[PDB]
Amino acid sequence: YDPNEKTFDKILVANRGEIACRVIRTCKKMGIKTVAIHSDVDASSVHVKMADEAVCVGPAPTSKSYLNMDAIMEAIKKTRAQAVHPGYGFLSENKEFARCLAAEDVVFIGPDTHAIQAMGDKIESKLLAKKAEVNTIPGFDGVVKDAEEAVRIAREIGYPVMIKASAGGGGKGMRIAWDDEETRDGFRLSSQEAASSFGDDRLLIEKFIDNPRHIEIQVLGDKHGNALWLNERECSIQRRNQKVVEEAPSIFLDAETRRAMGEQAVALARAVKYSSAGTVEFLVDSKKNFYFLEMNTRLQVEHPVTECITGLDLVQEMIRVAKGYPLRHKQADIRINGWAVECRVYAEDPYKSFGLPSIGRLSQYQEPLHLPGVRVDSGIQPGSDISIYYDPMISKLITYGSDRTEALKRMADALDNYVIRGVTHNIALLREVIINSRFVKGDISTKFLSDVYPDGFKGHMLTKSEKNQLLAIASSLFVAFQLRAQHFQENSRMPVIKPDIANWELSVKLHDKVHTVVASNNGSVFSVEVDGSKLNVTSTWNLASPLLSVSVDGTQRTVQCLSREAGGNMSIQFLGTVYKVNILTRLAAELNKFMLEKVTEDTSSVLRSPMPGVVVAVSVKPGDAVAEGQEICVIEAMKMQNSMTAGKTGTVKSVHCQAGDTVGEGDLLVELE
Amino acid sequence: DPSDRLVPELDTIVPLESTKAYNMVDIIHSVVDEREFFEIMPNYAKNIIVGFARMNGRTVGIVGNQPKVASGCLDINSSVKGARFVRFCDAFNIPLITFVDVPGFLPGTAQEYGGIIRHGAKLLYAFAEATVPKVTVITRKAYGGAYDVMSSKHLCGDTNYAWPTAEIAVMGAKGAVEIIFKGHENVEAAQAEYIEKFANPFPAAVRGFVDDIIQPSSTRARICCDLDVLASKKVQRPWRKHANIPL
Amino acid sequence: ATSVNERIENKRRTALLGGGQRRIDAQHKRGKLTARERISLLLDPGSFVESDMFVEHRCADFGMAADKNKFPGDSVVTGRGRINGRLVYVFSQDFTVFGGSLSGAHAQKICKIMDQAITVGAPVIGLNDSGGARIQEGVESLAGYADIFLRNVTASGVIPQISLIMGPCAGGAVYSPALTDFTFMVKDTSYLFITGPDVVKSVTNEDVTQEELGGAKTHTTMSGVAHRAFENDVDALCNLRDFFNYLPLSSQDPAPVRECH
Ligand SMILES: CCC(=O)SCCNC(=O)CCNC(=O)[C@H](O)C(C)(C)COP(=O)(O)OP(=O)(O)OC[C@H]1O[C@@H](n2cnc3c(N)ncnc32)[C@H](O)[C@@H]1OP(=O)(O)O
Ligand SMILES: Nc1ncnc2c1ncn2[C@@H]1O[C@H](COP(=O)(O)OP(=O)(O)OP(=O)(O)O)[C@@H](O)[C@H]1O
Ligand SMILES: *C(=O)CCCC[C@@H]1SC[C@@H]2NC(=O)N[C@@H]21
Ligand SMILES: [Mg+2]
Repeated sequence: YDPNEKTFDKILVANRGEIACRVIRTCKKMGIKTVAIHSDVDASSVHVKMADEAVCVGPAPTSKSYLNMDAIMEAIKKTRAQAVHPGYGFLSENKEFARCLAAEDVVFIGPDTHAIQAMGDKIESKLLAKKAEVNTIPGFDGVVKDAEEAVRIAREIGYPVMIKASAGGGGKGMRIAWDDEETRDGFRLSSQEAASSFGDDRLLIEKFIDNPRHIEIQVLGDKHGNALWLNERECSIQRRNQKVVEEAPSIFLDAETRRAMGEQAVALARAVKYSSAGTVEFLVDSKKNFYFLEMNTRLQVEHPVTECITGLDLVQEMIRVAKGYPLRHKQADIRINGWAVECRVYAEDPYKSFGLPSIGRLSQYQEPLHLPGVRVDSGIQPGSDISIYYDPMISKLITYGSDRTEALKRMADALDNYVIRGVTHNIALLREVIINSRFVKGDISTKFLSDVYPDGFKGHMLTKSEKNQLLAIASSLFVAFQLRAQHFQENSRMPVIKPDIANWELSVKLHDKVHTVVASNNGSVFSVEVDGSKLNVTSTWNLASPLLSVSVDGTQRTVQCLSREAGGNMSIQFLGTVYKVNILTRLAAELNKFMLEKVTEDTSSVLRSPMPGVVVAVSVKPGDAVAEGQEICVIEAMKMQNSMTAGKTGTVKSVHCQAGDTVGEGDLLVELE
Repeated sequence: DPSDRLVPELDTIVPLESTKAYNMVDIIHSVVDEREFFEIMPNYAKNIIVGFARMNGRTVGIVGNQPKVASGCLDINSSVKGARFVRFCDAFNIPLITFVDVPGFLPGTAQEYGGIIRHGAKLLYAFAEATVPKVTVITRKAYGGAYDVMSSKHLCGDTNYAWPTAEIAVMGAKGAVEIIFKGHENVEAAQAEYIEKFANPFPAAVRGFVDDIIQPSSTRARICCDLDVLASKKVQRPWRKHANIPL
Repeated sequence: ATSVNERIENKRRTALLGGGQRRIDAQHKRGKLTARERISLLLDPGSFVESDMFVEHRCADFGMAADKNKFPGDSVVTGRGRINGRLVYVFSQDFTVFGGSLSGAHAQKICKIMDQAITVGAPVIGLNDSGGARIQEGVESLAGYADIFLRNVTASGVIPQISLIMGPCAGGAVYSPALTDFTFMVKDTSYLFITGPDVVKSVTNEDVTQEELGGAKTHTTMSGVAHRAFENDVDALCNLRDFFNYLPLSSQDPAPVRECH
């Protein structure tokens, strides 16, 4: 962070969220004035407040604010910014935007327009990589003509065949075909999908790799012909073909394979004359054979994890390269220092297709910045809201250590000590992935969530000891609240006679099961007797702090009391999973047996909206019957589209929803009989 | 729960546009101890909110306007509910905390025929006769006589605060300009001047009608301290057997 | 030689005429009396002592500081008198000055009268004819209304409070009469509503007449806001004197006992 070196004194960040905040932080560390752009909705974001100046560039939708080139241009001209950083997404990989930027006088922190154009389509990239002597996925060069073309191509290149879209992105427009009928139907289906979404109608036929590992190589280049590979990265835990958990070093690769992959990536970058930061992605089978799969001509989302093991500031290097300085590091100066793990905290419900976008306003937000080896990259502050126009990312949590075990333990601790109240998040899935036996061992693949949770994510499955600990903690918290309720101030008119109770006898209902608990309190230590098991719980019993640390039989556990009711209902986040328990006294439990069960009528007869958003397509008319797997309707929200099925077969009595509406969470859509 | 806990989530809870509504229960939950609120009549007259909470461990009564329901306007049922709750809180030495966002009273022939005047007077009486400490915070709007009915400074209020989005005024800009500039035929500049120099809490602040203009994130810390100094409040009133509430 | 003596006479003759002879004629054509005529009818002859005759509004916005916008008394006549020999404090709102709208001076005079009445322990009678709050005043009118409301609530159960609406009362002018003990109305000339028919049409999208919305019949037969309605002003004042003969002067006094035959 040398301030003597001269660089641009005004950089405009043409992005939003955590990437904008990270770029602003790096620029501020370099003594560079920043300029922020935002929409009307994002008027009180973190990046607009932490950056000098701010320009509103349009309304809420991205197509009118962040994809609106003109507004960016008047903002740059008015602010007289010398440089512009696009981040990732939006206009970062837009060649025409780079051309217009370079037209008048503005420098662009990123690759040359020629490099983006080369690595813009998935066909020309393959031929250029083949010309660059880089291992590529076997297949047929050129665009497949029709169905018969695809079916005769499928004969030679294995039995499994992979159908891809030329202009596809974000894990979209891809399908797997096994049989010839599958190939010929998928050709037409993917052509229609590409015409509707990508508007390109060019398809690629390739070989499908079974159980592949997605390995990225980070490359840094300059305008003087120098290229470096900054080790590798493991990005295999994905849902909807989108990464959630990443690792900086690879437990699967050795020194020789890593060196070969880095050399191939550097050769490809030199062939494309890359002069910025980028990533080359590969698919590696079980036999340690790697094949090239796409090149990203921008800053990777999971870049910070490779900064921990290398000690480099990638944004600073990008800015220095854009200025014109050569690289100050050699290939021998790049080395692996420890282990780093990154998790993407999203605003989505992991119990629905491993994540479903959810809206809301953040009432409470607290990061575990004080925990050892913890870094947080977030554009989120308390009071922030999640809209349907942008990506649902809340934060990126990175933990580093001397080895994989330390990094994973720190990740678990940070996930346990991380507070989000106001929206639903995927912290349960993130914490369950990092403690999985297969993940800990290191035997993972791209199809990891699909075979570890064949029926969908269900939460942490408590063992006997874990269940006993959870019951003891819940009972101790209940008794602590009851004891706190008896501490009144002195009245001097009607003195308070505290109830002298020795043992609290409780019935605790968890899942569908009743447990008998006997609790006793001796100062700050609770002796809990759960179904014939004795446990000791020790804590300060601060009933107001969002995080509560307890010691059960010497084991330290951090729990969160999300909600509590006078009727006995409690919601406790424990080991990352939210459990709903019901605690009653023995007399109350005995008297509750006489209470009549109130009538509840769901019977899977009403289908509501699984997420809020805007309805795109509807294919159900009132009176018409449906069956299992029948597509009901499609809603687009936070960059992704979801079409739901029907469930049990029946006759649709009415269809409350209509196309083009704005349906929220828990809104009735289909009253099927 | 520390009495000086900051609440930064309230800094942007009030939308910039006056048409968009927000939930006052969110503010109430953020301000009170441990975010615990015991609501009274939660499903009846939902345009007003009353309940019991705790501040620094001391029981407090909370009355507030709900902009989600009927844009926060006052009517007969909400007036009666708030009036009786305030009377009960005053009768048993329970301090009152008010959150004000009201554009006036609900118009219509049904309200006039039902006696909206009597019930508005009920609520105004209930707030006026209270001798317990009362702390008022204006969030967005306080228009017309409703501003008086919502425990203003002039009803022997103790401490009154206004958020930067507060607007204390006689009425809306359009009605005021149409009743003042009857024939000026220069509404283009009249709107700008009126919204520039009235549509803000400055006219109330310069006259001392509000004690201070505070940041929302410091609301809780501002209230608790006040409750520390107002716990010994004593006032004297003329003797009477009982008064004549407009019941 | 000083012109202070002629200034006093000019100010008195200006205050006695209210808002001008033309506006007095306009009020008379509507079938209503002036505030001073109502006061003279209400009280025993030669018993009215007026206070704050020279008080004027102190607003200096929207051209209200001009000479033509200054009226001594400021749309309200306040004082004390006697009914059948018993002391009473009275204020009458003058509709000829800014439509009877309430300003800082108006509220100050009313508050002074109520404070003196509660100090001595005498009833308060209020003749209400006011278009609401003076918009040019701003928050000062709201503060004055709130002060009047506070004094009404404080004096509730201490001294009797009588309200007689004799004109169109709108906005915040309808809440002070509601806090009083008894409310009387004059037929076909008095109104009581919070919002006018135009706002009702704008919001609720329904057509209603001013008499239908807030007339004396509406508030005396199907609303429960008013207690009695009278034919005209003279009958209203005669019945008001008759009713005032019943009540005691203060809650510290026993029920009145008259000579019986
Ligand atoms: C705190 C609660 C509030 O904010 S109340 C705000 C006032 N609300 C209103 O709706 C306006 C009040 N005026 C009216 O409603 C009508 O004019 C009523 C009362 C029915 C008068 O009926 P009418 O017998 O025909 O007399 P008019 O229309 O000829 O009016 C005569 C003059 O009176 C004036 N006036 C009345 N109220 C105010 C007021 N609040 N502030 C200032 N001026 C007022 C009018 O300007 C009118 O002037 P002009 O002689 O017609 O030129
Ligand atoms: N030939 C293949 N064999 C097996 N899996 C494949 C193949 N091609 C693609 N995939 C799968 O698709 C995923 C996404 O591939 P790819 O990076 O080409 O897509 P994208 O939408 O362009 O990506 P990005 O979001 O990085 O721009 C891979 O991680 C892998 O799981
Ligand atoms: C939209 O407002 C947010 C864009 C989020 C970009 C994410 S991350 C990088 C991937 N590349 C892309 O185009 N979308 C994905
Ligand atoms: Mg990819």
